[PDB]
Amino acid sequence: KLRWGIAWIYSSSNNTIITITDLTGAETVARVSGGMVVRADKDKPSPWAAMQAAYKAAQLALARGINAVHIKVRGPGGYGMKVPGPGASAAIRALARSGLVIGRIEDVTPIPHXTIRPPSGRKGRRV
RNA sequence: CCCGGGGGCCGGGGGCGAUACUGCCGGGCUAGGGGGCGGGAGAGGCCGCCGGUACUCCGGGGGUAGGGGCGAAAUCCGUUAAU
Ligand SMILES: [Mg+2]
Ligand SMILES: [Mg+2]
Ligand SMILES: [Mg+2]
Repeated sequence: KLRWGIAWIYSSSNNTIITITDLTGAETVARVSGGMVVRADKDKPSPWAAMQAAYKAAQLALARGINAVHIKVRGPGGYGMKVPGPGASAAIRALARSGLVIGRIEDVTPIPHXTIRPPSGRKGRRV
């Protein structure tokens, strides 16, 4: 039998965070961040960091019962970057190799339907 | 240079003529303008009510120990449970 769940990915430009939950999302089976499996701060948003963090979390997911999951990839949406960072693709690649059965893949980046004033003033982030 | 004569010295007033244009008075028009009627267009304004995601914070549940940020860090947030 297949027990289903959700692989939530947070792929910003500074890290990557993979929490695996049940279908309702109320219960977390595994959660690994990039810095949790990476030697230094500079290597957190690397795809290599995601690929280790992806396989490390999914290994716990299989050990704790979960055997098939969907993937919901996201970036920091709204007043930030509206697409997943440079580690989300590597994260899902290690997910497929981990033995999990893959369901649907969705982008759930929170899109503002207008917005709020974002940082960095008005001249820009180099002036 | 002096003498003689004509003109001008840009104007004022008088009389007699013309009425093309301007002016005034009278009559009449609709071409400029304004006032209308009809169906539509418009982030035009003021007021009232409602919504959409996003965000931040607060309360509770899951789960450990990182998160955040950078060129790289650090400050900072986090073991009174964070992301
Ligand atoms: Mg500034
Ligand atoms: Mg003379
Ligand atoms: Mg004289």
